[PDB]
Amino acid sequence: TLNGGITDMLTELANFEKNVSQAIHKYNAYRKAASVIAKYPHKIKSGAEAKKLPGVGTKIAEKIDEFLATGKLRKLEKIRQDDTSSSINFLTRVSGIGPSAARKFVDEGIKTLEDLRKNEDKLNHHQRIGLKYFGDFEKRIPREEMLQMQDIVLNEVKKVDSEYIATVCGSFRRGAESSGDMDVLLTHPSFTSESKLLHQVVEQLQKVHFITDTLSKGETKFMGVCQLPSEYPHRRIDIRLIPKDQYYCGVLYFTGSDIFNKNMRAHTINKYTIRPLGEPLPVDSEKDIFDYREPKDRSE
DNA sequence: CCGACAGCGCATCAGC
DNA sequence: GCTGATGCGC
DNA sequence: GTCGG
Ligand SMILES: Nc1ncnc2c1ncn2[C@H]1C[C@H](O)[C@@H](COP(=O)(O)OP(=O)(O)OP(=O)(O)O)O1
Ligand SMILES: [Mg+2]
Ligand code: NA
Ligand code: NA
Repeated sequence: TLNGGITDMLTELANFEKNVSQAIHKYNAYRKAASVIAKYPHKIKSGAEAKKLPGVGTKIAEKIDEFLATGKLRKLEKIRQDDTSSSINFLTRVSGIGPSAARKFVDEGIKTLEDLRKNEDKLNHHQRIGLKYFGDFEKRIPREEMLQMQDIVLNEVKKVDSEYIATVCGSFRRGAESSGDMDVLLTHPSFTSESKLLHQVVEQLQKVHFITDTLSKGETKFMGVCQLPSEYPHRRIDIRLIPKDQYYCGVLYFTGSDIFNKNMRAHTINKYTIRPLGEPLPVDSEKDIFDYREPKDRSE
């Protein structure tokens, strides 16, 4: 776009730090810089101009100058042609394979999806599912499909027990036209702070063949795979069982957005409770914590 | 100069 | 067998 | 990598 070349450069640098160098803080640093630049409504003419923005320091300013003068970045060019770094970076696209597993695989010659297929015994359950739905997991989910997925979830949950309260949060609740996955928050009157509710819900969704695979499952959090009945790509779905008195704080947090949660927290609010500067305050709705904006306007 | 940068649920490893 | 650390995703 | 004590 205006600075798409710069933001793509920073994003690519971010991924290298995360996946190859294992520098999570430098990763977030590049992303923060890429984020502020993407929102900047001017054609950047120099690194000095960008350095005025928060999150952009000397090193990135120098990289921008090189980019604006050459149209590329020498360091990135070398990284792209490097077999080891590129293979490590690519393997991290598989769900369940992080920087550690990726580096470990590449060390022993395993560099591609094909290599992963003929090495199945070297992969855990999560990684196998990640390999199986590699393409599907990188697909976006249209809102129309999300609506259909929501129809099934709310219907089956209410069938298990009409006392349940389920809310699909994330970008979908914010009214987005597409979503990366489905985040479902679940609660029940019999479950308050420190009081098999999640299991029965998961089982029912597996019974109607909505949930197809399981990445992780515990007493409060489920991570798995689902698919609409036909063809349809397999989708990532998370289900969290949350106490009733911590439910709406969770709804607020998991609704987002990222910038909104950060802004609302600064102006203590965490995913669980809200406390004065102290003991958790009684919250029975999203409006309550606001009193101490509709999801469609929660971008920042 | 130098520490913070989100924190936690679950799976699986490291070690006793 | 167990506890704690680590990896991972979010 | 950037920010700020
Ligand atoms: N780093 C974070 N800080 C605060 N809240 C976060 C963070 N990461 C995720 N969340 C919360 C806000 C999001 O709405 C909620 C769901 O995470 P996400 O699924 O990443 O939101 P999204 O659903 O808007 O992304 P997408 O549309 O790509 O799935 O989790
Ligand atoms: Mg989401
Ligand atoms: Na700056
Ligand atoms: Na991964």
